[PDB]
Amino acid sequence: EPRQVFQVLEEQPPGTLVGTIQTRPGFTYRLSESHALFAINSSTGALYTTSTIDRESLPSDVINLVVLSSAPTYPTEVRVLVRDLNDNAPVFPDPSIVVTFKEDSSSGRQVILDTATDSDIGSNGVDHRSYRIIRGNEAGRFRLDITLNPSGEGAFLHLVSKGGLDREVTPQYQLLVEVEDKGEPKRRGYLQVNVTVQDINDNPPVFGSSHYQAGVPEDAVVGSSVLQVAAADADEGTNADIRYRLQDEGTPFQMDPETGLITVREPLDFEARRQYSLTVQAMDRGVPSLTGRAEALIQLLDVNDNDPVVKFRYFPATSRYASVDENAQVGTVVALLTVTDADSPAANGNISVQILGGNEQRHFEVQSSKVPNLSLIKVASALDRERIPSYNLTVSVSDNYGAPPGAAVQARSSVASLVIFVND
Amino acid sequence: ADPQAGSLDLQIDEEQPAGTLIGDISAGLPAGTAAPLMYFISAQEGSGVGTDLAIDEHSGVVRTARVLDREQRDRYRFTAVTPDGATVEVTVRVADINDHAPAFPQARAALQVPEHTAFGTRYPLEPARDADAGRLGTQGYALSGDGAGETFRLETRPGPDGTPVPELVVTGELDRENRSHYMLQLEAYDGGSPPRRAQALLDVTLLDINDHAPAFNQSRYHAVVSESLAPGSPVLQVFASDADAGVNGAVTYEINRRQSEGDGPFSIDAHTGLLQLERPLDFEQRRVHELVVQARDGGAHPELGSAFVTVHVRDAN
Ligand SMILES: *[C@@H]1O[C@H](CO[C@@H]2O[C@@H](C)[C@@H](O)[C@@H](O)[C@@H]2O)[C@@H](O[C@@H]2O[C@H](CO)[C@@H](O[C@@H]3O[C@H](CO)[C@@H](O)[C@H](O[C@H]4O[C@H](CO)[C@@H](O)[C@H](O)[C@@H]4O)[C@@H]3O)[C@H](O)[C@H]2NC(C)=O)[C@H](O[C@@H]2O[C@@H](C)[C@@H](O)[C@@H](O)[C@@H]2O)[C@H]1NC(C)=O
Ligand SMILES: *[C@@H]1O[C@H](CO[C@@H]2O[C@@H](C)[C@@H](O)[C@@H](O)[C@@H]2O)[C@@H](O[C@@H]2O[C@H](CO)[C@@H](O)[C@H](O)[C@H]2NC(C)=O)[C@H](O)[C@H]1NC(C)=O
Ligand SMILES: *[C@@H]1O[C@H](CO)[C@@H](O[C@@H]2O[C@H](CO)[C@@H](O)[C@H](O)[C@H]2NC(C)=O)[C@H](O)[C@H]1NC(C)=O
Ligand SMILES: *[C@@H]1O[C@H](CO)[C@@H](O[C@@H]2O[C@H](CO)[C@@H](O)[C@H](O)[C@H]2NC(C)=O)[C@H](O)[C@H]1NC(C)=O
Ligand SMILES: *[C@@H]1O[C@H](CO)[C@@H](O)[C@H](O)[C@H]1NC(C)=O
Ligand SMILES: C[As](C)(=O)[O-]
Ligand SMILES: C[As](C)(=O)[O-]
Ligand SMILES: C[As](C)(=O)[O-]
Ligand SMILES: [Ca+2]
Ligand SMILES: [Ca+2]
Ligand SMILES: [Ca+2]
Ligand SMILES: [Ca+2]
Ligand SMILES: [Ca+2]
Ligand SMILES: [Ca+2]
Ligand SMILES: [Ca+2]
Ligand SMILES: [Ca+2]
Ligand SMILES: [Ca+2]
Ligand SMILES: [Ca+2]
Ligand SMILES: [Ca+2]
Ligand SMILES: [Ca+2]
Ligand SMILES: [Ca+2]
Ligand SMILES: [Ca+2]
Ligand SMILES: [Ca+2]
Ligand SMILES: [Ca+2]
Ligand SMILES: [Ca+2]
Ligand SMILES: [Ca+2]
Ligand SMILES: [Ca+2]
Repeated sequence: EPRQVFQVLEEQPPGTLVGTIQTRPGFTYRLSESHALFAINSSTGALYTTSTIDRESLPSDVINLVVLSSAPTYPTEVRVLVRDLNDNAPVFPDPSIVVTFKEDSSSGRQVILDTATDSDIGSNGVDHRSYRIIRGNEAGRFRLDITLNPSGEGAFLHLVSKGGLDREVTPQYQLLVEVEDKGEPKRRGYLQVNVTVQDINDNPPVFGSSHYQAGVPEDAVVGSSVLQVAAADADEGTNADIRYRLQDEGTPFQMDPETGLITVREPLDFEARRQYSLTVQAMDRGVPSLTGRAEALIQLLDVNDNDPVVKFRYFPATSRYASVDENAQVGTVVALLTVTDADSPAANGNISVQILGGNEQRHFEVQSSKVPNLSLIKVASALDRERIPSYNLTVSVSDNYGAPPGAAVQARSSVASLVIFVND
Repeated sequence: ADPQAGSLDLQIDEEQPAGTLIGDISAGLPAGTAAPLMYFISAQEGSGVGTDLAIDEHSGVVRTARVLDREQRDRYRFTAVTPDGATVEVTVRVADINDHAPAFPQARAALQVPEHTAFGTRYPLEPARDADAGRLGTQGYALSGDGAGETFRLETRPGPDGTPVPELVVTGELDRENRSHYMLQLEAYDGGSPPRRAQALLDVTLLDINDHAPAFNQSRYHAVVSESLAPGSPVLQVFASDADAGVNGAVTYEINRRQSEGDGPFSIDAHTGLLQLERPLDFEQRRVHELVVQARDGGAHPELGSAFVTVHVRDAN
C-alpha cells in the first residue's frame, strides 16, 4: 500500500544517501529485486547509490522500487527522482558551416542557419532567444533573425544581409555565433559561419591600353603574328573569361578569340591599302555578357615587291614598231620612254634607265626630261635608210640604282626593246 | 618659268556624258607657241588615261571617253610632249557631285539591351553609307522617339576618314518589369545644298535579368491532419511566384531536409507546390511537424525563397 518519494542529484559519488523509508518497529527491509543503481541498509531502511548516476544516460529519470519487510511482510513502493544538473552545454550539429549570398543582393535577403540542442532537461536547455553574433561582423553587414516556433517545438535561425555586399571588395566573411542555455551555471555553445559572397557579372573586360599600334611589312607571311592585345576582368570564373574579336570582319587579319593575338590570314599589299585602324572588342562569358573595346592601328611597311616597267609611246601606236623619216632634224622626238613602278619612293630608291645596245652608231639619244620617270628618245645624228633602214634599241630600267653593297633593299629591274624603221 | 616644262590643271564633273569637253593641252604651252603638229602622250600604266580620256593628239583637245565616276577614280595625270621635246604636265581632277544619298543597311534594326544596364554603356549602331566625299558624305545623325534624350542619347565620334559613326548610349534606368520595348527612330543626312537623308527604325528590347526571387504568399502555412491519414494523400498546397520571365521566373519547390523537424513522412510536388504524405504518421511520437519549404527559380544561379509549414497531427480516436 504505502508509497514514498525520494530525489537524488546525478553525478554524485557512489554511496550517496538517497533517502530513508519510514520503518516500523521490529522489521528489517530488503529490495524486492537487486537494483543496478541502489542498495538498502536492512536495519535502517536508508537507501544509497551504488555508482555515479548520469541522468542523461537513463531511459527514465524516474525509478520505481519495491521495499519488502521481514516478520509478516508488507511492501513499500519507492519512487526515486534523478535530478538534473546543468552539466551539458548547447551544441550545434556541426562546429562550422558555409552559407552564400549573391553580391548586390537586396537588403533583407536571408539564409538559414542551424540551431543548437542541449541534452539536459528543458529548464537547463537552450535559450533559443539568446543567439548572438559575437565576432566577425565588424563591417555591420549582417544581423540575426530568430523565429520561435509558435507550437513551442523548436526554433529557426536566419542570417540576414543588410545589403551592400560587393565580392570584389570582400569575398568572404567569418562570423561567430554564441548561444546560451538556461541553467544554474549558464553554459554556452558556438557556431562558426563562413559567408561566401557569390560573384555576379558586374565588371566588363578592360583593355590594358586604349590604343594599340603595330608595324607590319607587306610581305609578312600568313599565320605570322601582328599584335597581341589583352584585357582584364575583375570578376571570377566564367564572369571573367574573355573572348576577343575584331569589329570589322573584312580585313586580311585574324584575331584568335582566346589569346587576343592578331595574325595575318590573307596576303597584305601596301600598294592597295597602307594602314588599318581597327576596333577590337573583348567580351566576357557571363550571362548578361559585358564588352570592352580598344583601338588598334596597324600600319603596313612598303616592300620593294614591284619591278619597274618601261613602256614606249610612238606614233603608229597600234603597231609594235616606230617609224622616223630620214629627213628628221637632230632633236626630233621619236618616242617617249615612260617608267612605272608601283612601289613608293622609300622602297624604290633611285630609278635609272640605261641603254643596252642597239645604238652603236649614236644616231639616237635617250634624254631625261624635267618630269620624273619620263625620258625622250630623240634623233641625235643624220639618218638615211640606205645605210641603216632599221634599229632595235634595248633599254633596262632599275630601281635602287647605285645602292652600296649590303643594303637592306634588293633592287629590281626589267628590259624593254624599241625598234625603229626609217621612211623616205 | 621654264618654257620647256609647263603644267596644266583641268577640272571636270563626274557623271557627265561621254564626249564632254575637259580642256586643251595647248593652253599649258608658253604663250605664243607655234601650234605643234602632234602631241606625244605619256601616262603611267594603271592611270586609266587611255580608257577614260579621249585626247586628240593633233589638236590637243581633251574629252571624256566615257561617263566618269568620282567614286571610282577621281584623278588623272599625264604628260604631253611636243615633237621638239617640250613637256606639259596635266592633271584632271574629277569633281564630286552628290549622286549618293545616305543609306542604312536595314530599315528596321533590332537591339537587345539587358535591363538595368550600367549608365554610359555604348552600343555602336550601323552607319548610313554615303560614297560621296567630304561634306557630300554623311554628316550627322538625329535620334527621336520614346526615351530618346532621357533614357537613350545618341552620340557620334569619328572613326576612320572622320566618317561619323553613331552609338546609342544608356543614360537612364532600364527595367524590363516596367517597360520592355522602346521604339526609336534614327535619322541621317549628308551636306548637299538640300541634304539627302535616310531614316531607320530601331527596336530596342530589354533582356530579362534575374533580379527577383520567388516569394511565398504566406510566411507560415498550417495544416491539420488525422494520424490515420493514408499515405499518397495530399496535406497542403503552397504558392510562390517570381516576377522575372522565362527560366529566371520558373519556380520549383522542395523541402529543406536539414533544418526541418518531422521531415520524413512528407514530400512536395516540385512544380505544383502540393505537399503530400509519403509514410504514416504517429500522434504519440510527434504531434507537430515544422518544415521549411523552399522555392527556387531556373536562373543561372537560382534565387531562393522559403516559408514555414506547420503540420498538426491529431490522435486517431
Ligand atoms: C629587238 O631586240 C630584242 C632584245 O633582244 C636582245 O637584244 C638583241 C639585240 C640580241 O642581243 C638578243 O640576243 C637579246 O635577247 C628582241 O627581243 C628578245 O627576243 C628574244 C628572242 O625571242 C626573247 O627571248 C625569248 O623570250 C620569250 C618570251 O619571253 C621566251 O619564251 C624565250 O624563252 C624560251 O623559249 C624559246 C622558244 O620556245 C627558246 O629559244 C628559249 O631557249 C627558251 O626555251 C626567250 O627567252 C627576249 O625576251 C626578247 N627581249 C626583249 C627585251 O623583249 C627582239 O626580238 C623580237 O622579239 C622576240 C620575242 C622574237 O619574236 C624575235 O624573233 C623578234 O625579232 C628584237 N626585235 C627585232 C629583232 O625585230
Ligand atoms: C570555414 O572556414 C575555415 C577557415 O578557412 C580558411 O580561411 C578562408 C578565408 C580560406 O582561405 C580557406 O582556404 C581557409 O582554410 C575552415 O577551416 C579550415 O578547415 C580546413 C578543413 O576543414 C582545415 O584543413 C584548416 O586547418 C582550417 N583552417 C583554420 C584556420 O582553422 C573551415 O573548414 C570552414 N568551414 C567549412 C564548413 O568549410
Ligand atoms: C546500517 O547502518 C547502521 C547504522 O549506521 C550500521 O550499524 C552500525 O552503526 C553504528 C552507529 O550507528 C556504527 O558505529 C557501526 O560501525 C555500524 N556497524 C557496522 C558493522 O558498520 C550498519 O553496519 C549498516 N549496515 C550495513 C550493511 O552497512
Ligand atoms: C495564398 O494563395 C492560396 C491560393 O490562391 C490561397 O488559398 C485560397 O484562399 C482563398 C481565400 O483567401 C480561398 O477562397 C481559396 O479557395 C483558396 N484556394 C485557392 C486555390 O485559391 C491563400 O488564401 C493565400 N493566402 C493569403 C494569405 O492570401
Ligand atoms: C514605370 O516607368 C514609368 C516611366 O516610364 C514611371 O513613371 C513609373 O513610375 C514606373 N513604375 C513603377 C512602378 O516604378
Ligand atoms: C565632312 As567629314 C564626315 O569627312 O568630316
Ligand atoms: C513514394 As510515393 C509512390 O508514395 O509518392
Ligand atoms: C518564412 As520567411 C518571410 O522568414 O522566409
Ligand atoms: Ca550528466
Ligand atoms: Ca544533466
Ligand atoms: Ca544544459
Ligand atoms: Ca547550412
Ligand atoms: Ca561587385
Ligand atoms: Ca562580380
Ligand atoms: Ca565580367
Ligand atoms: Ca578573382
Ligand atoms: Ca605589294
Ligand atoms: Ca611595295
Ligand atoms: Ca620597285
Ligand atoms: Ca624637258
Ligand atoms: Ca558617281
Ligand atoms: Ca551624299
Ligand atoms: Ca559623288
Ligand atoms: Ca528589373
Ligand atoms: Ca528581371
Ligand atoms: Ca527570378
Ligand atoms: Ca494512438
